[PDB]
Amino acid sequence: QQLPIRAVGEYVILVSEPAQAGDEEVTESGLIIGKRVQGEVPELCVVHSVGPDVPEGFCEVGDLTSLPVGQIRNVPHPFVALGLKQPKEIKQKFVTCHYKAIPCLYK
Amino acid sequence: QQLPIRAVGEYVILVSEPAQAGDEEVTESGLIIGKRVQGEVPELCVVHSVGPDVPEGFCEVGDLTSLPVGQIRNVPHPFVALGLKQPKEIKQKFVTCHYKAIPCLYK
Amino acid sequence: QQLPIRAVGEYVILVSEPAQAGDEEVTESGLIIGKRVQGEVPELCVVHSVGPDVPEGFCEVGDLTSLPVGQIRNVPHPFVALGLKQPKEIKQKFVTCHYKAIPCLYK
Amino acid sequence: QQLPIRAVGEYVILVSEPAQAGDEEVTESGLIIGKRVQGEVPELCVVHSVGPDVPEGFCEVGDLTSLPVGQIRNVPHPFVALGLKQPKEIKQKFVTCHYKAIPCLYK
Amino acid sequence: QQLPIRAVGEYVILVSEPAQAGDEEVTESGLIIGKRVQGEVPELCVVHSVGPDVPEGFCEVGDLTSLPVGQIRNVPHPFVALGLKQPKEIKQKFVTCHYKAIPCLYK
Amino acid sequence: QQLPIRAVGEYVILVSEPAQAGDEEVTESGLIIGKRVQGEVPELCVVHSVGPDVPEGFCEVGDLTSLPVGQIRNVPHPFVALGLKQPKEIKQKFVTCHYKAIPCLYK
Amino acid sequence: QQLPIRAVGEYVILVSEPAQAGDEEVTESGLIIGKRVQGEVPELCVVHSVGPDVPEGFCEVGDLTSLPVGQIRNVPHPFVALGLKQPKEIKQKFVTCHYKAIPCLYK
Ligand SMILES: [K+]
Ligand SMILES: [K+]
Ligand SMILES: [K+]
Ligand SMILES: [K+]
Ligand SMILES: [K+]
Ligand SMILES: [K+]
Ligand SMILES: [K+]
Ligand SMILES: [K+]
Ligand SMILES: [K+]
Ligand SMILES: [K+]
Ligand SMILES: [K+]
Repeated sequence: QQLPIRAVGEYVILVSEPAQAGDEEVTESGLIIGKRVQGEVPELCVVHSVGPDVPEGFCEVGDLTSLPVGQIRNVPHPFVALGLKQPKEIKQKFVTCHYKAIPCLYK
Repeated sequence: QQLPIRAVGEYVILVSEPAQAGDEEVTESGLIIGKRVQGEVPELCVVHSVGPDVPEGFCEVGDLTSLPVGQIRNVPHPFVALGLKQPKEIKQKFVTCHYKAIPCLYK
Repeated sequence: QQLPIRAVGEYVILVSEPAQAGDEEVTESGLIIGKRVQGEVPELCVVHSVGPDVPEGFCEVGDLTSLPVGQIRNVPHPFVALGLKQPKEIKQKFVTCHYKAIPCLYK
Repeated sequence: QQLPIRAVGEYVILVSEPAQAGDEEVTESGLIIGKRVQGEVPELCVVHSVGPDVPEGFCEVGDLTSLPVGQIRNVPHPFVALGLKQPKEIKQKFVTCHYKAIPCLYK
Repeated sequence: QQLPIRAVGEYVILVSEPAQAGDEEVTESGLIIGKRVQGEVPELCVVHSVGPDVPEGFCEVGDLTSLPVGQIRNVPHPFVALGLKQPKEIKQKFVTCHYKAIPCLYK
Repeated sequence: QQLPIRAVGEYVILVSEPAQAGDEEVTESGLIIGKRVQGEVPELCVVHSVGPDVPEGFCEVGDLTSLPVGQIRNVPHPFVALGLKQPKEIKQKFVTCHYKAIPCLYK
Repeated sequence: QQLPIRAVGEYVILVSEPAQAGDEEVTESGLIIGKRVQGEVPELCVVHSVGPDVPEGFCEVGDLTSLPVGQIRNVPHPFVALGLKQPKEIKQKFVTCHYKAIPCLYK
């Protein structure tokens, strides 16, 4: 899992899971969805890196958790950052958030 | 009573109670309910897990409490998270909130 | 006076008084009252339980005080919470608020 | 002057003075006055009780001061609170505010 | 300069200067001036009293400074406060502000 | 360079530079510029005085820096303040800001 | 890689990378882009200078990172600042941000 990307300070870098609840487009088509609603949607992620300032024993790499879309921020894939590839050809999605935004671990 | 899901930091994971306020829908039908009102509605829940940073002796697993819908956030059922179940066939509702949002225990 | 409900942390649980100044029904009928105004209305209450984190010697059970409606939050009666009574058949009204919202005691 | 009402925490209970800005009613009748303006009007008050958490030597009972209407909150007269008298037949007006809202003393 | 009015806590009481920026009335008449603009106008004042909680050596009585109208608050003249004169016959204007709002001294 | 004006507390007094990037008025005439945009524009300034509470070794008088217009506040020239000159005959523009608003020095 | 510009306090000065997200001009022409969206766009940068108050071992000069456009602020190029060149003939873009806004390093 280790690529050239590390979390600093009190941040934590996670990697989004391939499957998320969105495979239930049960909602009527052509509806306008507000930003609050979109921000509440949970995102299943796996801890990839923990900032050196996150309190010791907070979580561990490999741990699975859930964060609302609105609490996390997308981080450019290290290859795109290191100018090797194009965003489109990257499947893995890295996101970040402050450790205090993490409420649980499916551990 | 426990499942593979634990609270971290200062968070607390509760499990919502079967019966709640919703029963009295004897209100006039077709009225638009604001978000503040909806956020006010209390939710009866039972403590399932207490984050390691919640001050010692704050509460105990099994304790029943009440939180406004607006103070808690829904957490994906560990089963759905661990990819075995579809949220639809899940009855137990897990929610989370910061410990400072808990004002009382029905003990 | 003590029912099976206790305040936790820095919260305080009070019990509203039977009579409130809501006897001044001398307001012109059919007027729309704003939320700020409604939130300003005082509520006479009696301390029923003090959270363990409220500084020692802050107040005592039985003490009468006044809080603006907007500063307190209604708490489900322990009977309703413990699924023994129906809300409608409950007279006592329990409310909660952070101790820092309490400015005085009528003692 | 001292009735059964005491200030707690960092609050201070004052008693409004009989004469206030309410005399200069030279302002054009029929004008709608905003809430900011109304909140700016000073209110002359006398310290009646100082919360035990207000820093020692901050002020003394009997001290006269001035607070903007928007910084203070009306407190029910102890007799109305103690259900001994009615609001209409009460002359003394008690108000409260946090000690940090007090900028001066007319001493 | 010293009348019966003292600053408490971290506040500072100043006395506004006779001539201010306003003299430059060369702008177009009948223009509606916003509140942000008005709040930015500087006010030349002289320190009259320093609260006991303002850090030692912050400033001295007699010191001249400048504060934006929006940062200071008018304080009733002690003669009006002590009920001897109607504000109209008062020329000295006292104002207050927190010490952290003071950026400089003209000395 | 030292005029009779000193910074107090955590403030810093700077003097604006004669030239700023406003020597690029190629912008289409008659356009309405928002406040956010205007507040963004950098201002080149030279440190004239450092408040006694600004941490030691933060910066030095004479140091050149850049601050967004929206982060600084204009300060009346000591000559206008000391009633020695009308504003119009003053070229030097003194400004102030909190030290935490300063991100760099061109030294 | 160092010119005459240094970061002070808790700030960090970075230098933007030549290639950025702007390469995918696939966005339908003539669409108005909101400010939130624009502020979210990541900007790849290289640490050029770390303020003396940024905690030791936070990052190192030369380190590559990613920051949302809305978190960073453009800093005038030292030569424009030192009145040695024109902004138009300057290629290198310097930006600044508080260290707490940095979530990762591509190390
Ligand atoms: K849509
Ligand atoms: K909305
Ligand atoms: K509805
Ligand atoms: K009504
Ligand atoms: K009116
Ligand atoms: K006007
Ligand atoms: K406006
Ligand atoms: K214009
Ligand atoms: K706008
Ligand atoms: K556009
Ligand atoms: K919008």
